[PDB]
Amino acid sequence: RKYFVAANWKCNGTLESIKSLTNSFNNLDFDPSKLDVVVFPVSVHYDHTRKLLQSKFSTGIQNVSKFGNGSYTGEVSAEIAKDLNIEYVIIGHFERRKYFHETDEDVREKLQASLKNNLKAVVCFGESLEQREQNKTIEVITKQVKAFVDLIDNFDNVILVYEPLWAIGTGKTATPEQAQLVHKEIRKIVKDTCGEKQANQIRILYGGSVNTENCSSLIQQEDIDGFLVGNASLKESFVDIIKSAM
Amino acid sequence: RKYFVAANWKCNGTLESIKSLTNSFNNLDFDPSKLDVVVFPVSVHYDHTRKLLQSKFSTGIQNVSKFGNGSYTGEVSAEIAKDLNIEYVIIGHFERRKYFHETDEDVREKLQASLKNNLKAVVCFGESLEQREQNKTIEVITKQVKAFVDLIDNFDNVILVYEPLWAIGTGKTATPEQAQLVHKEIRKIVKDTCGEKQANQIRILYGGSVNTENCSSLIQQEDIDGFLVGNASLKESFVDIIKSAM
Repeated sequence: RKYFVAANWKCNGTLESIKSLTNSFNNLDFDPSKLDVVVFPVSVHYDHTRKLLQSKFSTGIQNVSKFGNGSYTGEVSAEIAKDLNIEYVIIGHFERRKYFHETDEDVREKLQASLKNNLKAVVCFGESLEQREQNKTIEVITKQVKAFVDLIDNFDNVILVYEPLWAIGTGKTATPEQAQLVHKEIRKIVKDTCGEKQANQIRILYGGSVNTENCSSLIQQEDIDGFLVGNASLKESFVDIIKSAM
Repeated sequence: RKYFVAANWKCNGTLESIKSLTNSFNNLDFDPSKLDVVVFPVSVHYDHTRKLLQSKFSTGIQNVSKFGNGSYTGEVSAEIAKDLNIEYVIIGHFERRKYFHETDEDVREKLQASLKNNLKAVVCFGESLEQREQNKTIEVITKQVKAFVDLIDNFDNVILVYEPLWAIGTGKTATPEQAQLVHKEIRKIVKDTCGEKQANQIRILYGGSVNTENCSSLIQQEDIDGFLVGNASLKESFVDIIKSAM
């Protein structure tokens, strides 16, 4: 399957810092028909970023509404995103589940809205440190995936992201062994509930303190198809992470 | 006085599990001149642990011999510990008094040997459930402390640990009120036998099923200066217990 590398800039950037960063990104020579590279800038930065980035790079937004067009002040609907030809959306990111009270119900409704409007979605899930120490990792992960897996119709348009909460922006990356185990179990869940062909074509990425030093060993794992990169994507060295996947 | 938090790994660990654990511990940003944090790995794990742990963490061993260098197969003398620059030693832990037949006499001789070799010691004592139900708590505790208190010359180098036997690894922690009462009586014993200045500078920790949920309320007590943590110290969440003391 095609490897996938996503840059989640989260809530960072200025018009100038983005110009400098996109410049470095554009210098990397890579074939978009062999590797997917998506950049997710802040909403108000979308037009600026899409313009500066070369067409080989795909772009998207960090969140989308579970509602349609209407009286929902502050939200961006899937219909609006499609009108702008925004290709991807991130759904269920830990930070939205944590600081904001997004639940599995919100995740499934947002995915349904996205697929309905032909948007490609990057869906995140993962267990907290407390759940891991209680050995509930697989139980929690299974519940989270089952909350929306039946909605997936085209397995090339939905990308799964295993995000252990304890590894997000902390510097404590999951070891290749740890991640591989979880990814293998996730694909088995998909295989058994959706089908083997489907399971083998869906990308399952790892997210959580991925950097230029550990990316190579992680992507080498049989069931890790790429990554969702946070803080490391705000640096010019991010290009080396992309290189590890080509 | 400076709070003190001790991680007693007891008889647990593998080279790999220690690498993962020390990694999480190293991520906690804390000032060692404001808080003492000591880790006690198994003897054969000492070098490995000392190397992996950052210098902000102090280390020690779980037991020391009451004899000096010589024909005592299986023992580690205080002289040997000092040669290795091992900073702390635990003395009189319930498990050594119980499974092994260490008595108050052994506790005092081991402390004398430790202080003689400039080692800092964490001395444990506490009453059994049977003694508590007979209302002999203070009587038993007083006898145990009096067995070695005259040997203390530097009150910053000896740390006392009130370990109610019924609270060790059982999950039944002493309530803040219970512990506070006992700690207050212990400090009064020291005050009256050694002096007020001495009594006010010596750390008296509580040990017995301390976890991330109850640590805050315990450390808040006026005479509880920290803890000796067992099972909860084998988990990455141990960092939250350290946080409660900073």
